[PDB]
This record gives sequence, C-alpha cells and structure tokens, in this order.
Amino acid sequence: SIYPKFRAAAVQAAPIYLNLEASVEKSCELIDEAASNGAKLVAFPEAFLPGYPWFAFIGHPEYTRKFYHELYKNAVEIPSLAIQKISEAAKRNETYVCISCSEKDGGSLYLAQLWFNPNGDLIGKHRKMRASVAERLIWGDGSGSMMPVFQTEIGNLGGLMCWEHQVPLDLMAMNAQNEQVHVASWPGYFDDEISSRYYAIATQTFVLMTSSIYTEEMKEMICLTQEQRDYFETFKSGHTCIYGPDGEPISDMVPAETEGIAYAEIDVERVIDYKYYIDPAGHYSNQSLSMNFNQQPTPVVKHLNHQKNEVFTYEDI
Amino acid sequence: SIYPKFRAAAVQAAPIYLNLEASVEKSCELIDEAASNGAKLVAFPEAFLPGYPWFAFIGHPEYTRKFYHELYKNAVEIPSLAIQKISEAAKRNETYVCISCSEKDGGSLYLAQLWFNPNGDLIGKHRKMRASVAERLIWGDGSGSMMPVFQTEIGNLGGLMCWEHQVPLDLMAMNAQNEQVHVASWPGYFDDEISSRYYAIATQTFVLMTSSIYTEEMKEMICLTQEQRDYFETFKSGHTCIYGPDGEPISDMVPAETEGIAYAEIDVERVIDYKYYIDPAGHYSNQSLSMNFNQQPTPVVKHLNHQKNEVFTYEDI
Amino acid sequence: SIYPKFRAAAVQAAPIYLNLEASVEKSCELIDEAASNGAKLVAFPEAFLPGYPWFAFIGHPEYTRKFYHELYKNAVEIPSLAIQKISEAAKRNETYVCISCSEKDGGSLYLAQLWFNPNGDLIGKHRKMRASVAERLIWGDGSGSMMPVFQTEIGNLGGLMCWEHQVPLDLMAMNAQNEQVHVASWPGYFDDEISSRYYAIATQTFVLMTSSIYTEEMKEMICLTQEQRDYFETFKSGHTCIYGPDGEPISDMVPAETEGIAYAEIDVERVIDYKYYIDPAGHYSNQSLSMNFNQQPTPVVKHLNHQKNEVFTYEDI
Amino acid sequence: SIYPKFRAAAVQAAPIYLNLEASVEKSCELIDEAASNGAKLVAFPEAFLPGYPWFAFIGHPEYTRKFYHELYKNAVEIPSLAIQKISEAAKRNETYVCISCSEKDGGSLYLAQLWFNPNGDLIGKHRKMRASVAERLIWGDGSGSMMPVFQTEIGNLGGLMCWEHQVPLDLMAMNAQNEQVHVASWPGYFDDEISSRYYAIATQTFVLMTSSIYTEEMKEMICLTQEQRDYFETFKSGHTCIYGPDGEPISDMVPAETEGIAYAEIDVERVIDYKYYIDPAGHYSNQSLSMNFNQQPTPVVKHLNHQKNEVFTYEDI
Amino acid sequence: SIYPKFRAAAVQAAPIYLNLEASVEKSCELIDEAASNGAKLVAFPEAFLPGYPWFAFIGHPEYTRKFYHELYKNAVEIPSLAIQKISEAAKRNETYVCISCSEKDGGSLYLAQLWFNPNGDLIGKHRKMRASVAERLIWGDGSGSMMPVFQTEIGNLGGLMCWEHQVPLDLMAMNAQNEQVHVASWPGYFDDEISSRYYAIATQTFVLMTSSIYTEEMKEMICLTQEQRDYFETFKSGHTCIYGPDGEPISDMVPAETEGIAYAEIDVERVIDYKYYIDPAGHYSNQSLSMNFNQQPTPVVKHLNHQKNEVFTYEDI
Amino acid sequence: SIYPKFRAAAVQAAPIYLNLEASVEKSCELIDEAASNGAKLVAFPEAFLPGYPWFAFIGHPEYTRKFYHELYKNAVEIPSLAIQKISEAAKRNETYVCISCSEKDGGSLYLAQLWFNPNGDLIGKHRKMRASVAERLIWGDGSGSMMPVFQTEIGNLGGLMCWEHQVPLDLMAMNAQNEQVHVASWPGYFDDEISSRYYAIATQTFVLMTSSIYTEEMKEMICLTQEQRDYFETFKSGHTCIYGPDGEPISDMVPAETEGIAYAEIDVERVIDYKYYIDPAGHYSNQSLSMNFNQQPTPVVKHLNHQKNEVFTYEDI
Repeated sequence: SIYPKFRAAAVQAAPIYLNLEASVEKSCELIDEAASNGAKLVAFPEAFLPGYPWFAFIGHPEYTRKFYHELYKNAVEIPSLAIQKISEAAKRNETYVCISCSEKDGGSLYLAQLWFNPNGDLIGKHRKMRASVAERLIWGDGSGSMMPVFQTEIGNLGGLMCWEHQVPLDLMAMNAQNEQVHVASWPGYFDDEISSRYYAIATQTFVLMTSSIYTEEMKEMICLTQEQRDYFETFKSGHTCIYGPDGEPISDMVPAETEGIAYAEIDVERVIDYKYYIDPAGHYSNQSLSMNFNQQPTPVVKHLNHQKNEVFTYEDI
Repeated sequence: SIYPKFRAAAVQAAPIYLNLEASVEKSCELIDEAASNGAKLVAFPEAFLPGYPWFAFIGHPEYTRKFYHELYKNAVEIPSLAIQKISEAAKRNETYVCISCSEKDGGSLYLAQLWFNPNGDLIGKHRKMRASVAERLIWGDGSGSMMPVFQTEIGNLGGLMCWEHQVPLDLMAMNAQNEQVHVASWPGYFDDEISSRYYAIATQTFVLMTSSIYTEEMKEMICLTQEQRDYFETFKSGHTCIYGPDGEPISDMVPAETEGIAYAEIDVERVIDYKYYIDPAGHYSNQSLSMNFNQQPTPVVKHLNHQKNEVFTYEDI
Repeated sequence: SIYPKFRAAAVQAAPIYLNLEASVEKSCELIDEAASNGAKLVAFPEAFLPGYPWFAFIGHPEYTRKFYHELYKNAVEIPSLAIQKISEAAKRNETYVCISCSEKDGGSLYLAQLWFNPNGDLIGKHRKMRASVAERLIWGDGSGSMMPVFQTEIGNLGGLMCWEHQVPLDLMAMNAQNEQVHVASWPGYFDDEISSRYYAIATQTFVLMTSSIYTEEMKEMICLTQEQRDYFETFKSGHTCIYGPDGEPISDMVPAETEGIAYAEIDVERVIDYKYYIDPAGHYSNQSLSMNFNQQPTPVVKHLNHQKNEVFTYEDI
Repeated sequence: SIYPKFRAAAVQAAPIYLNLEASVEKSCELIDEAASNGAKLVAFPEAFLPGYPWFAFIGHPEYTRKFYHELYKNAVEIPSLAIQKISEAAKRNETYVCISCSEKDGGSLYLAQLWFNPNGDLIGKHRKMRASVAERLIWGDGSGSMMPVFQTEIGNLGGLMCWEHQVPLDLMAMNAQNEQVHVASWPGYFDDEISSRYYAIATQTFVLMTSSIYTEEMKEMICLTQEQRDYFETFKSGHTCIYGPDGEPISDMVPAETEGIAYAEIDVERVIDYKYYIDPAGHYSNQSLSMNFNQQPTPVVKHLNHQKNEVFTYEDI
Repeated sequence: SIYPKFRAAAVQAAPIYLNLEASVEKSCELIDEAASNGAKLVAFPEAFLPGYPWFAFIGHPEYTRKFYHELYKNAVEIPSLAIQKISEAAKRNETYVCISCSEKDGGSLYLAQLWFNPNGDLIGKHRKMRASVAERLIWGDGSGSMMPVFQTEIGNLGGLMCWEHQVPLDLMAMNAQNEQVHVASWPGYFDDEISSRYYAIATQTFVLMTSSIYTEEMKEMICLTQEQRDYFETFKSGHTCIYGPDGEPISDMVPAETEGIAYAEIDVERVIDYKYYIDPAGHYSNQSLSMNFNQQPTPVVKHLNHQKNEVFTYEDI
Repeated sequence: SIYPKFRAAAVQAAPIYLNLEASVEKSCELIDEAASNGAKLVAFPEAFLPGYPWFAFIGHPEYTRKFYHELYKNAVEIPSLAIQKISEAAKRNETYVCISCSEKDGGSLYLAQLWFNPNGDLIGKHRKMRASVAERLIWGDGSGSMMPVFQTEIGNLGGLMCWEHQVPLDLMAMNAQNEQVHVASWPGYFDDEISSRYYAIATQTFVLMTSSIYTEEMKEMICLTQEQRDYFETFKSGHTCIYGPDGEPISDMVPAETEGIAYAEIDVERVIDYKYYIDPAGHYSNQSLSMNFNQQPTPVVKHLNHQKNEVFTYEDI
C-alpha cells in the first residue's frame, strides 16, 4: 500500500426542505465552491436528499401519514436523473464525493450513503444497519452484506453515520477492514462530539464530523399547533470540525449556526505512530473472544437467471 | 414512475357456449360498447373463449371424453383469426384489454390470459400454475417463468384466476415485482369474495373481481340424464365488483343473476399511504425466511438454431 | 389446422436384385396400378432401389468387397433418371409417394427416404441416423438436421426405418414435431411386429407397417457355397399391415409368402380422444428431465460463397 | 460386476379392500410360502397396501370425496407398524422384497415402492413420476431425486409402475444407470403385454410382469347404485409372466382368475449375448441428441440446521 | 518450454490371448525389465490388455457373437485392479508409461490408452475416434473431448492409434497443441511404415512405432474349421522402430517374428532445425482455409449434481 | 458420371535455362512425340517455363537481384504467343496437357499450372498457396478461390506442387471435391517419394509423380566463385513414376538422371475397392471437427463495371 498527503473538506448546510429538484442544484453550486479551493475529498451531512424527517417525532403516529405521502414522491432511485447531475459534478472537478440519500427500492424506502470516483463512476453504497426511535416507522431495515471499505488513490475510505457509533460490533467490523479515513454524518439533534471523538481513538483514523442546520421554511411546513411550534425550539443545533487519531481537533470549528465549510491538511503517513500503542484487531487481542461476520446477500426473494420476454408486433399479425 | 388517474371497467357475461366463431363476435360487441364510457382498461371473466368445461364436474372419466372431442376443435392457436379480430377491437378504441381462453400448443390444451395494448399488439401472456379438482383431467400444467407483470402508462399491472389466490408463495411472487392494479378472474362456482378481499389488503392493490353467469345453453347439452339436470341446479353465482386497497368496495355491485358491467375512478397515487402500515416484501421481512424464484424457460425439448429445408421444384428436375 | 379423410396403401414387393434400370420400371407399374383404387398415399419397403445388401450377413469382411464394387455403380445419385421416372409417375396420377433408396454423394453411400408431392417435386429427404449391426460397414452416418416432418393437405407426415424404433430419444424427437400419419419400413428378418406396434400407442398415430420378400435371383448369385446356402434359407419372413392409435389392426395382413397390397380408409380426427389419456411431449411430463435437440446442419466441409469459374476459349486466343 | 444366478417369483393376489391390518397380515402368509419354494426375490402388484382406488373410475367428485375419507385414515407412513410387520419376513426368510403402497407425508398422499434387503432393513424407495387418467384427483406428484437402482447380490435391481412405461424419457433415464433385473407392477384394468415386451427389448433385461385381480368384496362397497354395478363388471383383467431379453416368455401364463404365483430361473450372464446388437446410451447414438437429467432434492420447504428445543419441569416450577 | 534429454524404449510383444490376469502380470515384469536398463519412457502395442479381436474378420456375424460373450467379461473398468497392478510398477521405477486396452464403461465397450506419471497417478486417457473396417462391430465410437496433449518433465507428449494417421483433420488438431514426442500403437497387419514416416515430417517430431505379433496358441481357438485355419496364415507382421523429425530411422529394426525392445536417445532441442522450413499452424498458413474445433464433453445423458441415500437400519426399524 | 480407362504419360526434362524462346520449342517436340505413342494425358515438371530459380538458394539477397532482372523479362504474360504455341500443339494431337510456368500479373510474378483441353482451349488455372523457404523472396502469393477440380471425359482432374503435400488440411480441401486422377510436380532436391506415396494412400487417386534434372548449362551461368559450384554439387538427383491407390508403383521408374518418359494403363473404375476401407470426407469422420473453405475472389483492388473511353480523332479536332 501507499501513504498519500492531501486536503479534505467538510460541509455544514441545509436542503430546500422536502423538495428534490432545488436541493440537487444547491449541492452542485456548493461542491463547485468546495472544490474550487483544491480539496480532494468532500462530504455532506445526514439525509441531505431531500431532507431529514423531523415530522416523525413532533406529532403522534397518525400525524406522520400525511407528510410521508409527500416524502415518498421525492426519494431517489439508482438510475434517477438526480444521480446524473451529481456524477457530472464529480467528473468536472476530479474529487472523491460522499453524499447521503433516501432510496426507493421495490416500493419500500431506505437511508443510504453513496460514493463517487474522480472518473465519474459510482463506487458503491452503504445501508443504515438499524433505525433509531424517530426513524423506525419511516425507513426500512439494513443488511450485513452492504458494509464496504474501499481501496483508493487516497487510502482506505469508509463511513458509518448517526447512532451506529454507539454499537461496538460495528466498530470492530469496520476496523477489521483496515480503514484509514472515515466520514461521520449526524442529523443535528443527537449529542455527537463525545462518540465521534472516542471513535477516532478506538480505530486510529482521521474523522470528519458533518451535520445540518435548522431553517425557517421547514418549521413553517412541519408545525401546525402552537405547542408543536414552541416545542420544536427545544432542539440543540449541531457543529462541524475534523479530528486527528490523537483525539484533538486539527481544523478550526465552523460557527455554531451559520452555513459554511471547514478544511485541513491530512497526512495519512502519520497514522503509524498510534498503531504502536493499541490495535484491537491485531496484537491487542485475546484468543477467548471472536466474531462471526456473515457477508452474503439475502434479499427476501432471489431471482435466478433473469430473462426478458417476446412480443408479436402489429405488422406481424 | 408516474402515479396516473383513470377510469376502469369489469364485465359480467356468458359466452355463446362451445362455439368460438360466434363467441369472439359477442366479445367485440361488449368491448365496443364498454369503450363508449371512456374506460381505459377492460377485463373479462374466466375461460371466456370458448367457455368453461362444466361437463367435468357431473360425470365419470369416460363421460367427459365425448365433449373433449368437441372442445379440442374450438381452442385458440396464437396466429388464428380469433386473435386478429381482438387486435382490431383494441386498436380501434385505444384501451388496454385482458381476455381469457383455452390456448392450444402442439398436442395439448392450456388455460391462458392475453394482454393487448392501445397499439393493437400483445404485451405477453400468462399460464395457470396448477389445475383445481375437476379440470385437472382436461388442461395441461403451468410454468414458473410465465408470470410477468408489466410496466405501462396506467401503472404496473398483472392478473391471476381461480384458486391461485389460495397459495401464499404465489401471492408473494406478484408482490416481489411491485404490482399496483390487478385483475382477478373466477368461473363463479367457487366462493370468489373472501380470498379476493384478502389479496387486496395483503398487497395493497385495487382488485377488479370478475365472474361468469350460467344460462340455458349449458343445460340442453352438459346434462343428459334427469339426476345430472337436477344436480346442476345446486351451484352458486358470482359477484362482479371493484375493491380498494382498504379492503372495501369502490364500485357498485352488479346484481347476482344478470349480464352487465361495473366501473369506477382509479387514483393510483392513493396506494402510497397504505405502504406505511405493512409491506411483506420490504421492511416487514426477517433474515430467517426467504424465497427461491427461478424464472427461465424449460420446455420438455428445446430447439436450437431453427433452420429451413430446400425444395427441388418441378421445373428444375 | 384441418383434419382430412382418405385411403392409404402399403405395398409388399421385391426389386429385380442389384439392377436399377429394371427396378425403377417395377416401382412405376406398382404406383400406376395402386393409384387406380384412389389411394392418396403409397409407401415402399427399405432399400427398394436397387436392393438390400444381404451379402453382409453371410461372409467375412473380404467377401463383401467383390459385391460392393457392383452396388456402388447402381446407387441413385440425385438428380438422375431414377428421380425423373418417379417424379413423372407421381404427377401422372395425383398421390404422395414415399420411396427408400441408397443415395450417393461425394465418395460415400447413405440410405435415405425420398418424399414426392402431387405436383411432382421433392418435399425433402431423411437420412438413417445410425446403421444396424451388419450393414455397419456398408453405409455412412446420419445427421440431426435431417429429421423433418412435412405439413400437408393430408395432415402432418413423416417416417423412420428398421431399428430406429428401438431408441427412446427418437420417439420423443418425432413426437415433439406433432406427427399424425406415419410410415415405417423393414427388410423382413428383424421380427418387427411388437416394436412397430408400440410406436402407435406411444405417439397416437396410424402406422403403415411395410416390408419386403425374398426371391430366387436374390439368392442364386449370392450363395457361392452350400454352407452359405443352407444357412441363408433359414431367415424369417416379413409382414405388411395398418395399425390404429388403439394398437389394433384396421386392415387385413398381406399373406406372408407373396407380393400384394394392403389398404384401409382412415379418419385423422379420430386421434383426438386417444390424445386425452397421454401426451408425453406436453402435460404428461416432469421438470426434472429435458432434451437438447441441436438442429444445426454441420457438414464436414462447409463451402462459403460458392462461385463458378470462367474460361478462355479457342476463338479468342 | 459379478453376473450371479438364482430363482425369482411374481405374485398375483388381491387385498382385503381398504383394510390395512388384514392386508398387511395377508402379505406375511404369502411371502413365507413363496420363499419356501427357493425364490430369492419376490414382487407385488400396484398399490397392494391398502388397495387401488377403483371408486375413482365411476361417479363424480361428490361420490369419490366420501370414500377418500376412509382411504386417508388407512394410508401407511415411513416409521409405522406396517413396515415393522413386513421387515420380520424379509429377515427370517433371507430374500429381497419389493412391495408397493400408498404412503402419506405432511397432509398428502403418494404412491410408492418399498425395497427391503435380507440383512433386514429398507434399502430405498421410489415415488410415482405422474398420475394416471383417473388417479389425478387422489395422489400427489413425484420427484426426480427418487429414481434409484440398487447394486447388490442378484445384479442391478430397479422398477417402474403403470404408464411410466409409455413415456420415452423414463426408459432412457433408467438405461443410463445399467439396470439388469426389472420389476413392472400393474393394476387390473388397462394392463397390457405390449408396453412390457417392448421395454424388455429396449433395455435388454429380464422383466417380472405383475398384476392384481378383482374380488367378490369390492362390488357392494365400490358401487352404491345399479347402473354403476352393471357398468363396473365390464372391465378387463391382468396377466402375470416372466419375460427374457429375447422378447419371449420364460414361464407359464398363470390363470386369469386365481391367487397364483409364477416362478422361474434367472441367469444374468445370458443378457450380454444381446447387449452386442444395440445400446441406446452406449454405442448406438450421435451428438445431435442428448438428455439433461437433474436430480437435486427439491422439497417445497427445506429445513436447514433444525434443532430440538429446551423445556422446564413441573418439579422446577 | 525446457528441451530435456533422455533414453526411450519401444516394446514388441504378444499377450496371453483373451486372458486378463495372465496378460497384466506379464506387463509388470516387462515394464520392470525395460526400466532396469535406464529408459525413462516405455510404450506398448494396440489393445495389449486383454488382446486384439482377430476373430472379427475370420467369420460371419453369427460366428463372432459367441466370442464377444467371453471378451466382455475380461475388459478393464476405471477403478479396477489391472490399473492398480500397473500403477505400482510405474512408482517402483520412476518412468512414464503408455498402455492401451478395452475400457468397459457402463454397458458399453471402448478402446483407449492410459498414461501414467512417475508419482504413480494417471495423467489422462484417449479414446479411438471412429473404428476400422471390421472393428466397428465390436467397439463404440469416441468423442472429441478426450483429445489431450500433456505438458510434462520429458517435453510435450501424445499419441494417436491405428488408421487415425490416415485422416488429415486429426493431424491438424494434434499439431495445433505444439507436441514434441509422440507414440503410434499399431495392431500389426496394416501398412504402417508410410503411414508413420509422413506423420513424423508433417509434425516435426520423434515417433515411437510399435506393433504386436501372432502366436500359435491363438490359432488353436479363434479358428476351429480348416478354411479359416488356412486363411489366417496369409497376414503380414508389424515393425518396431524410432524415427527422427527428418523422417530418418534412428535405431535398429526389431526382427519380424520375435518379442523384444528397441532403444534410442532422444534430444528434444534437435527439432528446432526443422520448424525453420515448415509450420502448418504457425507461419505456413493462409487466411482463406481454417478449422473449427469443438472441445466439450458429450455424454448422451449428463448427470447434474449427484445425491446420496439414507437406509433406516434394522435396529431403528 | 462415368468410369473411363485410358493410357497416361509423365516426362522428365529440362528447359533451356532462363530462355523462353527455345524452351517453348522443347515443350512442343515433347508433346508431339509423347502423343505419338497414344497416351491421352501428358504432364510436365516444376516451373518448366522458363525454369526453377536455383540462383535463390546460394548467395545473399544483394546477389539474387542481379538475375531477377532477367527472369522478369521472360514470364508468360497471359495471353501471349507463349501460350498460343502450346494451344496449337494440344490441338494437332487430341490430349489433355498440364504445364507449369511463371505467370505475371501487373507488377508481380506468380507460379501457376495451366490446363489445356483437346478442343485447344484453356479450361482453368491453379496458383501456389504459399512459397518454399528460398523462393519466398522471388514469387508472390496464393488465394483460396483458385482450387479447381475439373470434370472431364477422363474423370475428375487436379494437381498440387512441392511442399503443398505437407499441409494436412489441404488434402481435405481437394478430397471435398471428389478428385480421381492427380498430377504431382517437383523440382527435384526435396524427398518426393514418401510425401507422394502417402497422398495416394490418403485420398485414393492415381498419382503422376513428375520432376526435373540439372543441365550443367545452368550452373556454369549461375556460379562465379569456386565454393558456390562446390556447394551446388551437394544437391540430390531427380525421379519420375506412376503410383496406384494401393500405394505401390504400376510403371517402372525412369531409370537414370537422363531426359525421358514413363507411361501406364489407368483404369479409374478400380478406385471403388479402396473407398470401402476409408473415406475421410464422408463416412470416416466425426462431429467435433469441421472445416471453413471460403472460396471468394478478393484481389487487393476490385474493379466495378469496367468500361472503355472515347477518343477525339483528328477529324473532329
């Protein structure tokens, strides 16, 4: 393997709430801005296309149904027009890109992270392993066969998201792949400094805290009664910064409410210092403990030897 | 996909019994009248060309032979005049039509459904997977690579008949491919209500339940003896009607004893907000269960590289 | 398709042994007589032109070499006078004809059947798929792209010879083409009755069982010594008769000692109510067994873009 | 191989109708006597325990359904008393035994052959590959992974039932495995010698042609009305014989009206004398035709790593 | 490639006629003695186990069938003891061995070579393609899949048999695989000098030419009557030689009537002097003529995934 | 299609080296004498007009250029006086004649055989597929669409040259067209016995082996150093003879290295005896080997619709 040095960027921003066709073009302006400064990797916050479902836990389970109907008509798909306009934006700048989506498959709905190469092609995708209490009635279940780490020109990339950082089995699974740089996206409400800072120590990587900001149109959309409106103002706002494998910040901190970007030098050769003290998947282990990591895909129904069909054209008959 | 809104119709009728050349013309006089109301989809009851074989139910395995000898001469081959006239009847009205028949291949009969689109040509066909108690003497076996569901401007659609609704894995095999509008066809003796009501709930789908009626043309031929002509009056009659994805009627009910049609508005966007409660092939699954859906053609002999012979015509020799 | 009614005839006869120019006139006067009764179809025994090679059964592999030198001069070699003399006879009356012969192309002999239509043209030919035990060293090999059945005014027609009825694959290979009236021919000797009779039950078709008889000139030049003569006189005699799809004779049998003709009046629609019990190539089958039928013609050397040479001439030079 | 020599016997009999306990005890009388005359192998007719369903060939579904109720409670099952009672006789007398019976599994009936070996134990089973004309109401369908041949002591053993002799690919799938002594079990009506004598020639084996007779007990429980009684006495009755690979019978024809036994010497070395002429899967073939034979086990639902549960005792609680 | 150097030996011998256990024991002491003198490769005449069928062209088809009955029992099968007795004699001496024999396979019978390697294992086998004039009664035909050439510690090895050297397509197919050292088994009757001198030049390879001799013990059994006793004195006897790549004999002719061995020294890089003039598959070629080679196993039935069996024991039952 | 018999002749001689004007006169007195003895076919050795280029085999590429300047002036340039003098000689007598020469097209030389017929006309032409090791730098290159096999009153005729007998698939290219009498032309120096002997056995024609002799006059104009001459004397002597389908001579060989002729009876009916043993392009073949014989005339530039042009004569000007 090889140990590169490069500049990386992390973005604090918000979408045009529940509208996809504005939000994809806002991302194109914001990535051409980010890449203009020569950063080689760019990463966006949680659920950026089209937006995180705050309505799922301001109201009772019946209040959600009328908003879910408007989310479901604005989710993305693998061959969708929303992918072409990102794939061209990567191709025109020659940077690695990491973006978060809600995907529609087989009439069901999921949360995913999605990656693009400097040649413009889609490297792969990741699916949320389990939903937290706000999410469990909006989004579908995970899979164990969709937990990649990629060999690249810029070292071994990966990235969990959200509450996944509280589960030690996923820390071990990701560390078994020998990751080196790791994106971590948060919606904004959950308390996120302490768990992302522990993760940097536990697997010896750089990490990019990335998170979203609240805006005026989303509250005018989602509140209706006064005790929903003045209750929504209870939520804490997020922040974004990047950490070394020692657990201190290397970047500055983006101001705690405004839209903006942070960036720093990354010098991945420096990781070797900290692998001397500890390595959970190597020498710092015990023969009395193990882990079973199944990696085959098991869709609920499996097509074998998919084939097309024939038609008798009207000229024939 | 596009979530269209349109008017649909279902017809309750009887064929001119065991005569193909008369029965196809009666079907034309029905569809050319059903199209006047502007309905974009039309569906017919079970085995409509030439007719369902009641003689299998009321005599021993030798008695059915003398009638089978008259059925076989009236079954439909694919390039027959009987398909050219239906293709004209679709093309001249620009409506989707689903029609049912005895289809004859090589030496054997099968039961099939045929789908024609507004351009007048076939989209495809489907074959009965297994026969019920009586007709298993008459019709041949099914195939598993012969159950398509079609993408089209009116949203994804397909269909089934008779006891197919009693088989749980087959119900899953439609849901696996995201069907949205469904034709369910019945010969009228079996109790057609409760299983079609359940299929609408289990897949959240609009169901066009469609059924035949008896007539004097049966009575003067099917039963020779007095005890047969007595016994044949035992049978129940059908209930042609349209159910919503809530499991309740949207149309009126056609009266239980006469020829006629039913129709309603169909608003396909309304399927979305019932997916929130239950989705058997999506988020409601578990890793401990799965399905092996193999779909590749397998006739008993498979021709390879079809070729044509040469003729030494009389002028050369 | 349509079901005909007609009279068919089967001819029991012997050729003028190893003499083609005599034997073709004998074949003509048999058709000229047999057509007087109004029979639409006529069939002949195996290797009627010029004769069957009995010498292979009564001597070691050097003994045959002196007679093979004469057989090779008397092969039919299409096109020739041996074809024109039959093609005229089939047009002088109005019947189908099936005749079997030794055919020469390139350097090798083969055994073949030739089929003539009432317009006097060849419909096609068939080559024996494998030799028996004794003629294994006289005639060449078969091909898989030369097993046609012909679609005609008198239904679907085809035919086989000799031991082909002992091989279960070939029953399937003909049944999948859907035959209705069938020709089978034998040289006598092999005990033909039960092997022929079974084919009628297995494929539900009328079988025109046909065979040849021994003569004085057939033995007087072939028996060079008394230990060959008193051996050859032991051989079993043949039969000629018509069997129905019930496995019973409809005609009489021609007397075992002499030349003669058998005929019956046949009604092709009568197969339908036997097809009710079993159809091995249709509904009477299992997914666990299948046949590969490679219909691709592959001669040893395949000419591509055949051209005609052009020459200088004595006037030009 | 070894090419052994022995004596074998075919049994002609009738069961005590729809009674299991009487019919299993009747077999222990009949095996012990048949083995006392020196026979090493014995065989039995179609569905001998509890009895063949003649009530399917008369009346209509409402007539047969009330008799099915008493058949279902009398069917055998894999670990039952009925098998224990037979296994005594196969141990004591030092013989092979072949017996055919209607076994059940899950909710469902089948028809199967049971083979026992002189050590005392079950060597394998065979399950009918398709129902016959009236049987299609009663029994479930077979599978391709239950068609063995057994290599032991008296050549290679195998067998088939009813119209399996009419389907060309079953002959083929058997000859590919080199069987040498064959059992062929028939019911009463539609028993034929022709489909048996052809099989003997087509595979070159000895054949134990075996069938059952009607009995006085049947009438006043099979037919409840005068028409059904006067119809049912019209059926033909079966034969029993041993055939050599010559196509000639090697034992006397046992009478058409008695609880008889036919037995003869068998000399397996005599078969190789005729294997010289033809072999449909050996030297008598070409590359244009071949068969795809798939024998994976295919239950509808297959258990994986099934285990046995824990429990709490009333002493513990 | 590597171009090794070694001493090689060609064997002239006769088997104990039609006795396998006598003939295989002679082959052990002959392999041992030949290997005692420093030879690294040893090759045997055509059909040395159990012996060549000279009775095939000394009488008519009834005379030979009673001898096939005694040949068939003395054939070699794939896991037999004759292979075990040879395999140990290869491992005892560290020499490559080529031998040829009647391979019994299922019901069928074939003529094949066997190639053994100094570790003791099989390298592979080769089957005769299409049998010679009298032989095509006895053995079955080969298949195009079994046409190997072996990359080996003594350079690339292979070998045709008998009249296969008369067919130009087999010369092309073998020369396309870049073979270096070759063996040519003959039965000792046909003209085998010109048939092999040309092959050495056409391939540019050393060839071992080997043949068998008669012995009076066979004449006392294959010909009872006086005529064949006289006729079977008139046949030729074969040569044994080694030829260089220029078609020149490199070692002494073995006497025409005695058992014994020829030795020579093989020097594989001597061949490079001759590829300079001609290479029929490399530089000595044209675009307009080319050959199609189909390499794929062709069994008449192809077994898919196999399965084992369960027997309920006499202690379970 | 007929089997003639006739007397045939072959001649060994030499041209007047590199002089065309005398060498055509030498060919005329040889035909006018050879035909006086009553032979009906006459054949000539390699490159007879104006002579084979021995000056290519000795000395370097800059030396051979000096003599090519003379060879190019003496090519046959069809049509020309050089062929008109042969056409007269072949019409004065009544014999087929086959003559070898260096042809010229546009800028390049080629090697050809010309065939003349008893009406005096040129029936066609053959051209060498590829050059020998030395002559590759003198002559041009072959094509696939110039493989004639002429039908004639003396049977099917054709003929190859030099190493063409050592390209195995080229024998198949002639045998595909059923050749019967064959002429084989050699320059001397090469070993012509075993390659022509094998061709006679392999494709069963008669063979006219024909070759040239050295004159002293050629070496005294070619050699200028001593060691060129001393090297030239190492070359092998010539031969001429007629071989039968048995692979043995029917004529004497021409007794010495001196100008002279050989002749024999040819009885074409006698080939049929040997096609009983083997026929490589017919029954002695397999399904896994084929050939692609593409005979399409594709010169480097292909004229389309050749036409002339107008001249403005001095009257119009």
